[PDB]
Amino acid sequence: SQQVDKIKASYPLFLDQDYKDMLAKKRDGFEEKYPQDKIDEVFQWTTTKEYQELNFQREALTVNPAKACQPLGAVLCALGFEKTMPYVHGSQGCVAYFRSYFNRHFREPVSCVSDSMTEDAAVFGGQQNMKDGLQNCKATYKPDMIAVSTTCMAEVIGDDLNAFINNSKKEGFIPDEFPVPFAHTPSFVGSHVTGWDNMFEGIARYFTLKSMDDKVVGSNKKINIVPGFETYLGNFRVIKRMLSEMGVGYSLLSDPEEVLDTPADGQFRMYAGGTTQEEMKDAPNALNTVLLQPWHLEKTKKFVEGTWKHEVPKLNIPMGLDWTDEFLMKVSEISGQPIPASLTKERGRLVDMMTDSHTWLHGKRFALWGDPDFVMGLVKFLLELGCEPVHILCHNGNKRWKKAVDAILAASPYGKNATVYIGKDLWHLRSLVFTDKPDFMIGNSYGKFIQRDTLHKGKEFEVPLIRIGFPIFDRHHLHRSTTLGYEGAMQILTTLVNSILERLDEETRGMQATDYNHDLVR
Amino acid sequence: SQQVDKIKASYPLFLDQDYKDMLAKKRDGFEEKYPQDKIDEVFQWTTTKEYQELNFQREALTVNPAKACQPLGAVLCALGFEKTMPYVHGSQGCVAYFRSYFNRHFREPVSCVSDSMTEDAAVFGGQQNMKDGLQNCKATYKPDMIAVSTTCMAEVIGDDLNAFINNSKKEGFIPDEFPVPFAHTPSFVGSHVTGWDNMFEGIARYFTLKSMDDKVVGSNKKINIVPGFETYLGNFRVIKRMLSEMGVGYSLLSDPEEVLDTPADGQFRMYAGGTTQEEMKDAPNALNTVLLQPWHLEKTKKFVEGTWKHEVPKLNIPMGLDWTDEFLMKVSEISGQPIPASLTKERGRLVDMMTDSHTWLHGKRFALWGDPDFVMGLVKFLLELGCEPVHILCHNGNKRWKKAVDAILAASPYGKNATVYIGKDLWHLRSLVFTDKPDFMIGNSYGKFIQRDTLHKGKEFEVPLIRIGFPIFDRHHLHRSTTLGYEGAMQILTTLVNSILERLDEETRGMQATDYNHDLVR
Amino acid sequence: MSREEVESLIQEVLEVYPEKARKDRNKHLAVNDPAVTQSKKCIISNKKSQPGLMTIRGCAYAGSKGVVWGPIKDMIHISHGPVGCGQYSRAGRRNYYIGTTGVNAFVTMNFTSDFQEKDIVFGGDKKLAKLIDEVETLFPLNKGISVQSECPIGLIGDDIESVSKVKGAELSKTIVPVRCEGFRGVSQSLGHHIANDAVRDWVLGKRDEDTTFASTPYDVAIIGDYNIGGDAWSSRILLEEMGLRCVAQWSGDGSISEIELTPKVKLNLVHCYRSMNYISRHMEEKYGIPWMEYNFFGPTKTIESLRAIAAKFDESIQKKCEEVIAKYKPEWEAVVAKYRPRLEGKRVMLYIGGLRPRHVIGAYEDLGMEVVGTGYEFAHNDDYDRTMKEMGDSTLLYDDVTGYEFEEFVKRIKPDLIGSGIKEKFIFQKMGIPFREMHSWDYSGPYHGFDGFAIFARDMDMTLNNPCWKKLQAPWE
Amino acid sequence: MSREEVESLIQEVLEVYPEKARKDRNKHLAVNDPAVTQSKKCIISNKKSQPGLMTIRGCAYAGSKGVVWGPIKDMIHISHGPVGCGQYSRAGRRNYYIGTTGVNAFVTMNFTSDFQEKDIVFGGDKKLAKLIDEVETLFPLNKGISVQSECPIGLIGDDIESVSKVKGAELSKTIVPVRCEGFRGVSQSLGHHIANDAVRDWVLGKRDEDTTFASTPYDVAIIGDYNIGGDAWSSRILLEEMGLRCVAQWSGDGSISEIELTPKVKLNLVHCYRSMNYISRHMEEKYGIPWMEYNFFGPTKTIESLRAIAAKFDESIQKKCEEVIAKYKPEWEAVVAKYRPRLEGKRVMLYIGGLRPRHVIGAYEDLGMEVVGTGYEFAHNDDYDRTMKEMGDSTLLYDDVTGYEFEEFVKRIKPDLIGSGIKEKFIFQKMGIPFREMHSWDYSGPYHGFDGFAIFARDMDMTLNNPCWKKLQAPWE
Ligand code: ICS
Ligand code: CLF
Ligand code: CLF
Ligand SMILES: [Fe+3]
Ligand SMILES: [Fe+3]
Repeated sequence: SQQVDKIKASYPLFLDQDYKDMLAKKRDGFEEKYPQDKIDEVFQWTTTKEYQELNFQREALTVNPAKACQPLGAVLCALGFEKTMPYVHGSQGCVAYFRSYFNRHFREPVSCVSDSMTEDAAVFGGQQNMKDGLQNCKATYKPDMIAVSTTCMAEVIGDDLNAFINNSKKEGFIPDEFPVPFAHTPSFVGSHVTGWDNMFEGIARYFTLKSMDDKVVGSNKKINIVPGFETYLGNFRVIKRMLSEMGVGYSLLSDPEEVLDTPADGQFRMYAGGTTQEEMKDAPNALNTVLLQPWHLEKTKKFVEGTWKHEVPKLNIPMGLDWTDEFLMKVSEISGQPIPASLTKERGRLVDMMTDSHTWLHGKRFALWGDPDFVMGLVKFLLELGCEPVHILCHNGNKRWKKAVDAILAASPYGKNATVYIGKDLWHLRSLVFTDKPDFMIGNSYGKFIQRDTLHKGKEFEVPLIRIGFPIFDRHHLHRSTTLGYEGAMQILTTLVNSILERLDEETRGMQATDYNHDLVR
Repeated sequence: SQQVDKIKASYPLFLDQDYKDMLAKKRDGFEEKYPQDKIDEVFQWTTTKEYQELNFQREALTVNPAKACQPLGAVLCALGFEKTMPYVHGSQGCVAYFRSYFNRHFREPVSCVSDSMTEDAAVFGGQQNMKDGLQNCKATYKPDMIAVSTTCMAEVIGDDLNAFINNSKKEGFIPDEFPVPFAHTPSFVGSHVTGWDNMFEGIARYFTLKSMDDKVVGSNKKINIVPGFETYLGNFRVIKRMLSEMGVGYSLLSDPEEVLDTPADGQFRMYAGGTTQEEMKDAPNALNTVLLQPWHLEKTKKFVEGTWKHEVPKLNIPMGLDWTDEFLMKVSEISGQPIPASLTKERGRLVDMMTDSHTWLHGKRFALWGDPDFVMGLVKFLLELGCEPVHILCHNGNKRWKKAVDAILAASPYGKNATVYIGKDLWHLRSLVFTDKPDFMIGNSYGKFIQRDTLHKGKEFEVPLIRIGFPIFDRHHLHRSTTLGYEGAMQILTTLVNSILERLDEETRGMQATDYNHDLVR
Repeated sequence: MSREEVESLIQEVLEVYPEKARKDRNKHLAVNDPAVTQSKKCIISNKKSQPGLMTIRGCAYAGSKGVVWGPIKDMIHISHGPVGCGQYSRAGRRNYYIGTTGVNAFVTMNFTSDFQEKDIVFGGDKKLAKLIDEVETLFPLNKGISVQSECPIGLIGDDIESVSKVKGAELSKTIVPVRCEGFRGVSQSLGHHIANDAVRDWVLGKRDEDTTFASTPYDVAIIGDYNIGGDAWSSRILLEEMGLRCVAQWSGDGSISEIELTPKVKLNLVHCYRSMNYISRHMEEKYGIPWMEYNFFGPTKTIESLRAIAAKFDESIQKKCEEVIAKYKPEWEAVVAKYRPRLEGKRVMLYIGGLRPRHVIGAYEDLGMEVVGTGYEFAHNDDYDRTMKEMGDSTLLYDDVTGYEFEEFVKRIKPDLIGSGIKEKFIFQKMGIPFREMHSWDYSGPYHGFDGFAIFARDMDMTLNNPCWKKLQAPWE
Repeated sequence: MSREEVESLIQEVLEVYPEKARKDRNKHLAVNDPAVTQSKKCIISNKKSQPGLMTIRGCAYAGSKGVVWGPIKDMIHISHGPVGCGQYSRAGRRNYYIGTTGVNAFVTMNFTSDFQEKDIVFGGDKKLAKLIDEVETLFPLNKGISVQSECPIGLIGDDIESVSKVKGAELSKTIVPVRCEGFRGVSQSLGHHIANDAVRDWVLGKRDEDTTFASTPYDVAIIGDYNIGGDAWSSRILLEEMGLRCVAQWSGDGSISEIELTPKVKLNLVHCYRSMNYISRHMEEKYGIPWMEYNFFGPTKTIESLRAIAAKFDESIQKKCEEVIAKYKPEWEAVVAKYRPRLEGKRVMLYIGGLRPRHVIGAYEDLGMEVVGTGYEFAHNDDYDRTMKEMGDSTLLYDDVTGYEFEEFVKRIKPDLIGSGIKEKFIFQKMGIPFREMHSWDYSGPYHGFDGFAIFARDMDMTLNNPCWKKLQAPWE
């Protein structure tokens, strides 16, 4: 039953007595459900250390992973170039899933095409698919560039992208001068950040490998900036702003922030902004190339150092205080530009915020997960604040990255209780938060279920989630935030301290029970 | 007892069994407390409509007001001028309270002095106090200007500020050319915003009234901006940024954002930034004067229109889409500068966010309180989002303001259920949230107690608080936010929708009870 | 109206395509004629997409794992292959259920074999057996395992059927291998077919020799309702108020025991014909259970469906049906009185997967709204036979529409509202057209039954009449 | 350190003042000598502030309403005058209590008469009577009303005593008029005196003729502890473990009935001598109740105070005292072992109100910390008599220090830590010096007793050794 003045959605309409009786009748009559005491016993068992020992013995089963596949990152990289269509050679279901994922994270249109390979191509290959798809895509959406990646379907049969695109150009399906860079992005290797690296290396090779004779290093007085896989528009914005404030010439390669932040004014813009082909062709003439996320740009680094002959600096991600300082001084040394007073004042203001909130931050325990560079920057910032990272998880990290993270942890007195896990999923993380309870979790939206599980054990066992990372599906417009530089450090610090204070406020709201500590001033 | 590995603060150490038994023994033995059933009965009675009828009959008793006194606003206005010392003629306890209030809100040093008037001056007057105080303040802190306001003590004894400052200058306590503007700020009249208006009018009069002969309107091709009482640094920043993006010459009068955001770099800066004396002397040469918060700048408007002969536009606070658009078009008309494409894109991006979040925003009910201009801007923005203001409270508002707010509400179909209250405090608001429950409250930190009360009635009766306004004491660095322009509208929209989504997440976290609606994608 | 204008618009839109693509797409766009009963002479459906044209269709894995098998709550469903597919489909579909997640329900969790290069080169059958052992160890209260294949499984030559048989014999558990690889078929439809075949072959006939279930003449099953936003629940209550007994519910909030008890009921009530016609026809042929379609969208269709169902039983059921209709009449009458004045005369354009483009017309007309264009991602020709009679004269019909076509048709027709999925929402929102999600209900619902009609009307009004649609043009432009 | 250097620093700081201000401030700064017993020969205290010099002192209203009367939970305290004073003092002080706010406790609530121009011109006694009627109507479970005066009340000819007498006779309720106007006195200490006089005249003698309260030889009262962060509670438990009975505590978590039962106890335990010496001396003179000071800051002071208290009673109390000390020894020994290595050798400067500058020294020395400078806002000369023997040789002593003086002293001395209030915290934080709030405990605590010592040590370590103090200089500067 519904009252027209106050209509109820699924919650809380299904909490009415008639719906509850219907559900109880259904369960008791036809579901053959386990007794509730058995379910409670099994849940309590899954919260124990013996279950954790069994859980970490897993070798073949993955439960709730924290990574995606390569062509998603390839699509994100392709979206960062001017009037460029991402084109995935393979099956259409992959493109549907990629577009849905990015639509839900960014709340914006995401453009990508497929050549729709089927079992016929599974026998004969997808050459005709590529010819027809390139012709149709160019005719219909009029891109200046088509960036080709692959699905696991096309990877397994071993489709030769170079030969297929060459045959497409030779037989007149697309003009010979039309740019079609390509990259093999096998989804059973690495993760989405690996796909971003592969696609960027393919585009850079396509535009620079054969025309390196007239390239002189430092001729255009610019610094190349490669961001890597990034899902915060504020990060692109802050990098560009900081470089402009120093008066430093720069070229951001794969810049998608315009195409992911188009205005609503009555028209649809399929393309907006992005790195131009002239910038990519002129990139070898820069003074140097800076890689913002170097732990998933190894192929790009190898290409830039070997071919462009750029002495790429050994820089960490500019997250937190020390690494932002190091990035700024390295950029100043490369370009010869002094660091302006505005950035000095911004750094001092961040330090002032740290001094203001150190009392509420000190000693707090965090579990956290995400991508390797983001994770290590977060760990560095948390150590700088006096916080205790305890469970550090990165599903797509490797052993060298783990060694570097351990070196970071050992240098700080606050890293003595920290453990780094590589190749572990979020069911492992659920076991960890149950057996060694932290104060908070930092991660993407998939952590919300873990919180639910903790709340099932008891209110004193709940581990609240702070949403920093990718993807965030249950909050609006968080993708506009910043995690890089002093501004990103300020945003992260504000979020952390205010999460702590809301938790304390919730825990002390009981009248005549705990509200003696419900302070007006905190 | 304390465990050295996990030490407990007041919460939750006082929840131990020994402390609980001690407290129970104390209450049962020596407090003569009412029976718990009597307390529960009285609380339930205070949540009823009969209690509300009794509560709104109050004529002489104020309970939990939502305003401060004039000299606080006078101090805030004085802080916005270059190397200016706020000087309150009166009692020193007032200055101690003002400084503590601003320290807790801004988490920054706040500089103010008093002449420390005592029982002796209660019969003789504070003439010697002013002479000695002006001399000591100038000698010790070396200001370029001393801005004098008053406490209720000196107002009641009828101290003549003009004569006392003139006698101080004549007898050599301070140089005749040293600027000492003054304002009478009786605390039993108006509120802190009235004090801001009075102090600004006093400073402007001091610097411009006697030298108007050589002033020609429009000579410097600038627009004067008067912000009024403002406690968000982002508001000053966004006004300056928007005016600079249009290429519009401007002069912001009383700008304290530099002195309230000093960096932590090893030195203490008593003064930082602010409006210069040259700007204030040249203000009559502007094209026009724009008042950002016109409902507490009536004296300033009268002075600027009568003396400077500036045709001050009739503009609302630039809050939300329509009023930001109107402010931008009025500035464009005054200065002759076209509105740039960057601001058009920012407006479109705000509209895009509104389109994305309208589903979760529609039909939501808000109680809200604050200062008049802030409150009407909030009401306008909430109406633009399809939300329902229901209880609109402004303790320091008047009848003309209420008529204007009612005219705003009548123009929108979402204003049907809204009521405007002037001269009512937060105990009235507590009665209102109990008897006609809204979804959320918007206000300063004093609302937190109301939430506690609602939680005492039952979880289904809790009204969560969203902290927008002044002062915010229980959260860190919220004073850095923005409420003006498209950027402020985006911040407010993000906060509102995410508050709604956290409430929904909390309400659907019960495993096998309500977590059927615990959606990953919202 | 204006059929000639619609055909001219079709020609103008098709003018941009290359010859092959234009010739193919010309067969998938049509101008409706309600008098036409054969769609094969009007429109062509269920064909492969043209490459590089930004289709909306998914794959057979989405049609099997995401649609049919995923809502089964007491089973663990394992994405066999690389990590991407199960991650993108995890909790993306709002099939509601009751259970303790991680203990006895596993709907929102992602189980996968997470293939690496070594698994591709040397196969993944041993990994599959080890993974099944680990699943049995860590999730004891599970009641059956399904193995949903991704593309490499079908491409490398893995024998999941042998592994399923051996491990099912070993553990005495039902293990269902589903060969729902992505490259088979042209859309999710073959996923529906393959999943139904797996249900028939591995689950449906488990209690053929079991006769301990007491049966009543009023036993029905709900087939093809996936409990989106609670939709199936909002239907089931009405059927229980009529006096029927709902034994199973396929497959939203569904348990494997309900599926196994389905062959014991007296009637099948099919909501989604497209995804469950296979299994309903099989049970009619094998067990003799009649099946009938029903539509619980809007008061008119709900009342007609309730009367049609009650006619299949005796007079007591018919009396209860009349009582239910009388009880619910004032509520939907109040909803209509409140919301029809705000929604009368508006024009709607729809593009959904395989059942909803035609099922929702009645609810829209119950609020005075006219549907001027509709289309299907993957539905067959019988779906268009059913659709053509429900739509108006000279309305637009599109099959597997491309993004460019959808955009141009909306630009020419200018509807007041569009109902489509996640990948067209923001496209049409930046155009200034109100948009409602017709797959997930925009995280609202349910929309079925009388209780769902109120939510439907409120959502239509709140999106169509929102002030933000009048603010897209800057006042200085 | 190096007395001649400290005197030179004092002269250099004073060089900037005008002759009158310099001559006045010269009497309020001193170099401590522990051998000196009388402070009148070295330092001058309890005098009016120099105008325009940024004093830290408050007013008598703060000393009466905010310190003494405000913590009383079952009373309603009414700020008579304009709106500002009660708003700035609302919930600014962390006097903890147990109660249902708005029903039977009113500590964090702000009751005021909210004077307007009309009230100033024509008085506010009628408004006061009407407001008392309204209070009685809307808050029935209140147990007494106090009326705290602000500056205009004393400035205009208002007579709150007559209103209080008439309304108390009419309603049979205790109404206490407090003439704590701001301009009286030089600081909050006259507020303490006035509030104590009001307590004596209007509350303390209610049950002089009542003898229904059963008394024991082990009856004590806690006087001058305001339960900051729970401090009084952390003290009370220890006294109950000794076997004593705490009949009242003034005034944190205090009730009016406890105040009226205070004249029935056997001993008064005075924590803050400065704010309660008046009432303790009055009860000694009138009821013959002895009073003694105690210090529960740090294990050493706590143990000495417990033994001194137990010596006032018979042998069973002393046996229980030894039992309590033995029980608590391992815990504070563990705290010392953990935190002393991180805090040994550090130098501390303090500027607090009337009691804490000398009380906290022992706890600091219990962790290996030396206090090199200390000072008072409003304390009297006997407080300095205690402080001078409490502190070390050649340390700095300051009374009613100005902001400029304190900044210059801190620049010259360079302490590792500073403990002061809200108005110096950020000044010294931007300077790069660790700062702890010594009024509110930086929203931490309690710090009294053994359980409070652990919190004290953890807070000292967490602020002194925080990494942010090593990051104030940019690497490029
Ligand atoms: S009452 Fe006094 S200023 Fe003795 S007015 Fe002040 S809660 Fe201080 S040094 Mo705030 S004489 Fe208490 C005090 Fe000491 S408010 Fe507290 S900390 S022990
Ligand atoms: S059509 Fe369908 S969704 Fe596509 S793969 Fe095939 S079953 Fe799956 Fe998962 S991992 Fe990524 S998304 Fe593909 S490319 Fe390899
Ligand atoms: S010394 Fe003390 S705090 Fe000062 S007034 Fe006097 S009692 Fe009060 Fe309240 S209202 Fe404002 S702050 Fe004053 S000026 Fe009139
Ligand atoms: Fe958007
Ligand atoms: Fe600060």
